[PDB]
Amino acid sequence: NQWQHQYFLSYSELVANFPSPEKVVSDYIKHKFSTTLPWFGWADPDNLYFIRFTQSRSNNKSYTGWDHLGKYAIETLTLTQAAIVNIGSRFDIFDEANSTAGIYKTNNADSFDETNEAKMLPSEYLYFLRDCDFSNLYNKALSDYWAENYEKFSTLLQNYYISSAYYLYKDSAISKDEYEFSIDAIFNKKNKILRYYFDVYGYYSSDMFVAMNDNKTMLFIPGATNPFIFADNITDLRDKIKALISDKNTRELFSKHFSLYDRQDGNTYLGVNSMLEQIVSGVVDTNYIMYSNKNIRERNVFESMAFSTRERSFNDGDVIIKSNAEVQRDYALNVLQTILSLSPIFDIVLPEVSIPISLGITASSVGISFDELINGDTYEERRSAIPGLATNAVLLGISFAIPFLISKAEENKLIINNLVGSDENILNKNNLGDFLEKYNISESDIPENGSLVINLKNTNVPVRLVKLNDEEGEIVAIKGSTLSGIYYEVDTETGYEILSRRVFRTEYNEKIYWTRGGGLKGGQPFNFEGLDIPVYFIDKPYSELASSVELSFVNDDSPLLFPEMDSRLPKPTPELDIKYYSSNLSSFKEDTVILMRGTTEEEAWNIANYKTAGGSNKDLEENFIEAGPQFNLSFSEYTSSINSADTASRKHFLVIIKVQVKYISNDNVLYANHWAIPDEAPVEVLAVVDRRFIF
Repeated sequence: NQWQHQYFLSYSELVANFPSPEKVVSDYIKHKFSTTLPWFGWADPDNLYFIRFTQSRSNNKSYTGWDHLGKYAIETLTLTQAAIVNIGSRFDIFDEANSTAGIYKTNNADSFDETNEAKMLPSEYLYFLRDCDFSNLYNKALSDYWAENYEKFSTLLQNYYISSAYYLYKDSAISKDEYEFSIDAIFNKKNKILRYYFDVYGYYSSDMFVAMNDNKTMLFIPGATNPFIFADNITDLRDKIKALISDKNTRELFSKHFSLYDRQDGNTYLGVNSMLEQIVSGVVDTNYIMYSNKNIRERNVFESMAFSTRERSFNDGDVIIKSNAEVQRDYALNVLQTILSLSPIFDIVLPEVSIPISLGITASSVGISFDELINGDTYEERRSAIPGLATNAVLLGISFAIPFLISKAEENKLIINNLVGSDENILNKNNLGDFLEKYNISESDIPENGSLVINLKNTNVPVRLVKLNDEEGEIVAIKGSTLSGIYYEVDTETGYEILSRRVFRTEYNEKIYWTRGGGLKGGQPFNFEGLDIPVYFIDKPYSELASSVELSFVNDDSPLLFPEMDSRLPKPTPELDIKYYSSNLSSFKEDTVILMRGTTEEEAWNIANYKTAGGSNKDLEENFIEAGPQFNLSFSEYTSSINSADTASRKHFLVIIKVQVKYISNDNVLYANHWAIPDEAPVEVLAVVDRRFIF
């Protein structure tokens, strides 16, 4: 079979290539020690230790003028760790820190003095840290990672759904009605099924979703023992949920499916965790579950689950870099919570292959847990060996967990790349004849301007045969992606999507066209030209542009909004002006503000066509209150940040809007330059840019 093996390989390649904050900060410090500050180039920030003491003693021979005893040492961190935990907070005056702290070439020493000192003043290091923005650094890392692996993640998620459903049906854990419901619920061709984001009091889950019809209701929740939970209707589901999160441990595990921001309470409105405690307590009606019921506009639910998980990684990362004081040990793992939840429930089997359960990643009813990796005594040896953990909990995930999981993932991927291959596609110059003879088909059976479906003998996996219009009628086998108009060639023996080799489906004048080279401009479904948008164009990356500066090659990013925003585009309303117009709302209730947002293809089309913030047809309401949360009212969130806009629009679409202030709501203090707006609210769609870069 081995289809399993290709799945695990991709899963491993995802975790292996994920940005570890420790590694990113280390490299950046070496970059600035190589260029901006060459006199420190000798310094390895992962084997030099910033140490803070209570006891101080004069020394005419040291670099600080002081020596210290280890017995009286309060904190012990690597230069990388120190930069991550905003060590500058520990000192009101920098030049004073040299009296109580120092940089040393070891962590274990009775006496910390000139013989183990390092020729760097804490003050120098702190003044260096002030000039650095590690949050922006990790953001650029996450943007590059997603640019490279977004489709890998989406496709893997789709195949995880399929495989878990099939395995459960074979074990007799779900009905065929339930299996049919689950599979049909992806694209919803017959529209016989309703799909909603899973929300709680207007706080939306990153990876969960709900699909229900008058017949049955299902909730998909990744990483649980049973990914899909069925119920006769919405209310039996609500009661099942309340019973499951009746456990404090299980309740926190379920909350791990929400952004760190949404999980914490706000100034005026509450957060997720507290709301769930009150639900089990009974204060909450229990109808507050699925309270917003935001409709899912995209065709494949995994496209939506992917972008939300993507935006959550960005935000969880922003928090983890900014605020890490007095936090839980699992904090930093949230970026990977969703990805690691894709461990296959089916067995795999291979030699010396580390499996999440052998790595402290156990399965539960509401997702995955790390308690064995964090507090389990199995790894307490490794954990105790690492410094800084005793006083900064977050490091458990940064300095121990993330690198451990990534290293074991690399081991796995190297093993499997030896064992298994990636490409077994149709060349047409050979194997085409043998293949068709296997499947009793012929060119006449493959319709021109059409597609032909097959089930593979090995796995019984669907496959699409087509003739290419650009490559001289060459025949290829492909499969649907999570993206509209995008198919991937497949391994003829297993049916696994080959993400490198892609094909584009286009419709025009009742004629279908397939292309390997690039999409055809003017696709009938999502054709924006016909709409009234004033500014619509395809963004061109640095390779198309003739600047030919350093890294001229890059084809995933554009200078559209950075450093200088494009002239063809409207400038965004500054954040302070928006906070003013909202606080003194009486005067500017009807005044307008310009916002940016990174959205999908279908979201931007629904916005420009229906002229609503969230792509909704429904009439808004009467009285136009827009004063906080309201039953069965859904919101989409925009931004004033050029940075966040560029980051969220890369490899996707940008949407700019004019909106009246009477609708925007900003509930949370930390999430700056961002605003929530009802979906049914009206807007003036000013611009739309395609940053898919498909030449």
